[PDB]
Amino acid sequence: EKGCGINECLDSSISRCDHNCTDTITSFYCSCLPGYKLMSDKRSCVDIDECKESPQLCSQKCENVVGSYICKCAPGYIREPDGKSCRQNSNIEPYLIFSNRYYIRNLTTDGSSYSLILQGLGNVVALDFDRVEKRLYWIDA
Amino acid sequence: IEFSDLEGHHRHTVYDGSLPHPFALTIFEDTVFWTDWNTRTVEKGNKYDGSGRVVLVNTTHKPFDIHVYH
Amino acid sequence: PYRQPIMSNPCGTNNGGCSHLCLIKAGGRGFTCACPDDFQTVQLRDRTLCMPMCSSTQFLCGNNEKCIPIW
Amino acid sequence: EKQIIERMFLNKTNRETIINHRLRRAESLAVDWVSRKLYWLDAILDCLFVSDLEGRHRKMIAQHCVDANNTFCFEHPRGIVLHPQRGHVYWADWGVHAYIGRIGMDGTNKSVIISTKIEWPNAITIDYTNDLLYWADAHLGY
Amino acid sequence: QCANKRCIPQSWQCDSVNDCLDNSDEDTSHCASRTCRPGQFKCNNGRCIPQSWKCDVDNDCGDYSDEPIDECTTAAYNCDNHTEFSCKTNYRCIPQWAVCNGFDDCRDNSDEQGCESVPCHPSGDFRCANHHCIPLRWKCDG
Amino acid sequence: QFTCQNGRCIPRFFVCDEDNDCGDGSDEQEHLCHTPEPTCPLHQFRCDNGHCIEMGRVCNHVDDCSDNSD
Ligand SMILES: *[C@@H]1O[C@H](CO)[C@@H](O[C@@H]2O[C@H](CO)[C@@H](O[C@@H]3O[C@H](CO[C@H]4O[C@H](CO)[C@@H](O)[C@H](O)[C@@H]4O)[C@@H](O)[C@H](O[C@H]4O[C@H](CO)[C@@H](O)[C@H](O)[C@@H]4O)[C@@H]3O)[C@H](O)[C@H]2NC(C)=O)[C@H](O)[C@H]1NC(C)=O
Ligand SMILES: *[C@@H]1O[C@H](CO)[C@@H](O[C@@H]2O[C@H](CO)[C@@H](O[C@@H]3O[C@H](CO)[C@@H](O)[C@H](O)[C@@H]3O)[C@H](O)[C@H]2NC(C)=O)[C@H](O)[C@H]1NC(C)=O
Ligand SMILES: *[C@@H]1O[C@H](CO)[C@@H](O[C@@H]2O[C@H](CO)[C@@H](O[C@@H]3O[C@H](CO)[C@@H](O)[C@H](O)[C@@H]3O)[C@H](O)[C@H]2NC(C)=O)[C@H](O)[C@H]1NC(C)=O
Ligand SMILES: *[C@@H]1O[C@H](CO)[C@@H](O[C@@H]2O[C@H](CO)[C@@H](O)[C@H](O)[C@H]2NC(C)=O)[C@H](O)[C@H]1NC(C)=O
Ligand SMILES: *[C@@H]1O[C@H](CO)[C@@H](O[C@@H]2O[C@H](CO)[C@@H](O)[C@H](O)[C@H]2NC(C)=O)[C@H](O)[C@H]1NC(C)=O
Ligand SMILES: *[C@@H]1O[C@H](CO)[C@@H](O)[C@H](O)[C@H]1NC(C)=O
Ligand SMILES: *[C@@H]1O[C@H](CO)[C@@H](O)[C@H](O)[C@H]1NC(C)=O
Ligand SMILES: *[C@H]1O[C@H](CO)[C@H](O)[C@H](O)[C@H]1NC(C)=O
Ligand SMILES: [Ca+2]
Ligand SMILES: [Ca+2]
Ligand SMILES: [Ca+2]
Ligand SMILES: [Ca+2]
Ligand SMILES: [Ca+2]
Ligand SMILES: [Ca+2]
Ligand SMILES: [Ca+2]
Ligand SMILES: [Ca+2]
Ligand SMILES: [Ca+2]
Ligand SMILES: [Ca+2]
Repeated sequence: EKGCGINECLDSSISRCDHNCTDTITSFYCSCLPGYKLMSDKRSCVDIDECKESPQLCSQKCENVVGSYICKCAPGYIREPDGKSCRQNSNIEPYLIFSNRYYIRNLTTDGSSYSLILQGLGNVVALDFDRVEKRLYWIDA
Repeated sequence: IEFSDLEGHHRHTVYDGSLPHPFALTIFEDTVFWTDWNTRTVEKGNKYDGSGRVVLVNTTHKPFDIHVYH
Repeated sequence: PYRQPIMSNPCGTNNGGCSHLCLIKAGGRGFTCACPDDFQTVQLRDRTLCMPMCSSTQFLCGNNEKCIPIW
Repeated sequence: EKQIIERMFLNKTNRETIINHRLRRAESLAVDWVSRKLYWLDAILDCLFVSDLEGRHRKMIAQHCVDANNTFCFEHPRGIVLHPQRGHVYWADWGVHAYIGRIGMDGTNKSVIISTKIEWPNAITIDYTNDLLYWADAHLGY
Repeated sequence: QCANKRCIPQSWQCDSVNDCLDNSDEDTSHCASRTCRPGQFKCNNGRCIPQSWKCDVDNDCGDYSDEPIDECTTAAYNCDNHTEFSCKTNYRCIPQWAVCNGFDDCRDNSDEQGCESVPCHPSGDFRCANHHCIPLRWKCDG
Repeated sequence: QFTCQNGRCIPRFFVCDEDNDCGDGSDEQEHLCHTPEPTCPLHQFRCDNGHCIEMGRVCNHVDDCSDNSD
């Protein structure tokens, strides 16, 4: 039965919510604008680093802003009109090189194409490529 | 499948206990491709939340290592 | 013994005078006469009259208790 | 397996058959302990019968259908019980139009009692203290 | 009972087949005037059928007298809710337990589709390899 | 085409259109024709036709609750 007139946000040094405030039956509580965190003092707001805290908000390299974030794209990718998705630009389409027992296989990234690079190896447990010399390396365990 | 900053901070989980046995994985654009020993499969999904999971192939032998050549 | 509660039989000691089936009337407050499966139920002013009517291939007992098949 | 109704004291003595004729498929019976009668049902003749306890003086006391529409008919009659306090016979049926019928103990005043949410009413009984009817359904499982 | 005093099952009466050897059961005069016993629908052909066979989809009377489409297509012949299963193409309503029983009940295999999804009873059922449910009393019965 | 209980194929423009198109009334049955209103169930107030406004808006001289229902 204390402060039952609700109103408790309606002053400066008392309550001292630095963004916005709402009052219960008895008393105030503080609130922030979108993209700000209520800090542990319960009075005050801070910018989250949305790039570090939630990287899934950008398809690629992210840039922090006080109160928001902006999604950039790495060199060689174009930013889609949706403002989030980055798309690879070079007409060279990718494919998956993966190794099995007895085989090294060249699979297209949608499952439509599935071919054979090499066969009759012992046991290929590791594999990697070289862009500069168009080479391929592997371990026959 | 988990990812984190290069210093091992701010870990986030893509798949949470849904994977039998990953052994190798690679990411291109927004997609992650991994090799599963137990199902003997290569399969892919979104690299941030794991939505749109698709089995690309039923290998007869274990697929060990995988790379995206680009 | 409680799974068949004890109560006063309306046909008690007389079958209500009916020579045949003394049945309990609906509501369980009175009785009612009847006749077997092959008798004709005929009502007089104060007494029911059931008499045999069994087929040619049925045999009627000397004291008219019932009818049985000829075989 | 023998199409008979027997009787025997509870000390295993004096076993005796009381009915052996014109009994096609007797589905269930109950004993009127009050006026001393045996009531039974049969699935082929689709009827409700009555006898003296010793087997003499058989009669049929319900046939054809229940209700004024012929909506509910003897088709596969099954469990039977008596409420001789009020002179009623209750019986279940699990035909297409499965239901629970009721009639006076002398064949008047037949009625349906349960006609909804009932598919396979095998069992029926009365709690004689509460005067509550009970049944079970083998399909809906209640 | 027939003319020549041999009596036959009531279902065979006016069944288009001479049974009483005197053609009394297929006499047009009797097959017209006679009334079907309580609970059975009567065809114009004179045949008697259980009332459950009206709107059966399948022909019963031979003249399609048992399938008035206009009547069968209204609300008056809906399925018994939460006790019966409705077909997907035809207007037949089948008993629910006939779903997934190894027989074409709905006449369009609707009752036997998607049988791998229906869950068997948690206590009193045995699950077959073809995803059917049987009473547990039938396992190892021979 | 929504399949009526009696086997009629009716376009989805007619489901719960307050008209018996199927001939049996299956299309307009209450299973689809309930459409429950906003219950406003937890941690707020409720005024008129389901305005789930916060409790501070109770009788606060601000006519936001339909036609000032509070
Ligand atoms: C499969 O793919 C491989 C690799 O892509 C091909 O191998 C390449 O073949 C080309 C020729 O078609 C080679 O080119 C030649 O390389 C010589 C050596 O270069 C080495 O040294 C230089 C300098 O340090 C490095 O930059 C280079 O990476 C090498 O390490 C050059 O001397 C040759 O130049 C001579 O000929 C040309 C004309 O062809 C003249 O213009 C020059 O003046 C000079 O006379 C030449 O460029 C290349 O080296 C091979 N790859 C590599 C990286 O080694 C296979 O041919 C291909 N197989 C098939 C059948 O398609
Ligand atoms: C949460 O906090 C913000 C910031 O305090 C509140 O924003 C306020 O919004 C009003 C209306 O949009 C602003 O007034 C308007 O300002 C513009 C000039 O920017 C003027 O042209 C308009 O005529 C109008 O006056 C107000 O300035 C702004 N607050 C401040 C102090 O900047 C917001 O309303 C709060 N939300 C809640 C739910 O409390
Ligand atoms: C069904 O099983 C029950 C329980 O096993 C049987 O009850 C038993 O009935 C006999 C006969 O009345 C009892 O024996 C008698 O006991 C009395 C009292 O002690 C005694 O005076 C008699 O001389 C005789 O010994 C027995 O004790 C009793 N047991 C129990 C636990 O109730 C019942 O008879 C069985 N019914 C049938 C139809 O088989
Ligand atoms: C017994 O039959 C009569 C018809 O002779 C039924 O009365 C009709 O019932 C339907 C709904 O079931 C109504 O749409 C009709 O308008 C009724 N017609 C008349 C003339 O009243 C009656 O409902 C049936 N009884 C039971 C208990 O089902
Ligand atoms: C005959 O059956 C009818 C029901 O079909 C009985 O009527 C009910 O009787 C009880 C008890 O008297 C009343 O509480 C109900 O309100 C009655 N319902 C209806 C719909 O009638 C009637 O009692 C029976 N008659 C006899 C002789 O017992
Ligand atoms: C993989 O194998 C399963 C059977 O185990 C088969 O149903 C499926 O179609 C296969 N995958 C592809 C891409 O066809
Ligand atoms: C009909 O069945 C549904 C379940 O399918 C049930 O919720 C409902 O209460 C039943 N009653 C009617 C006639 O709507
Ligand atoms: C048919 O109905 C009539 C009444 O119109 C008679 O009750 C007749 O006995 C019924 N038919 C049979 C087979 O009994
Ligand atoms: Ca920020
Ligand atoms: Ca029968
Ligand atoms: Ca039924
Ligand atoms: Ca069952
Ligand atoms: Ca015939
Ligand atoms: Ca039919
Ligand atoms: Ca079936
Ligand atoms: Ca078996
Ligand atoms: Ca409609
Ligand atoms: Ca208000």
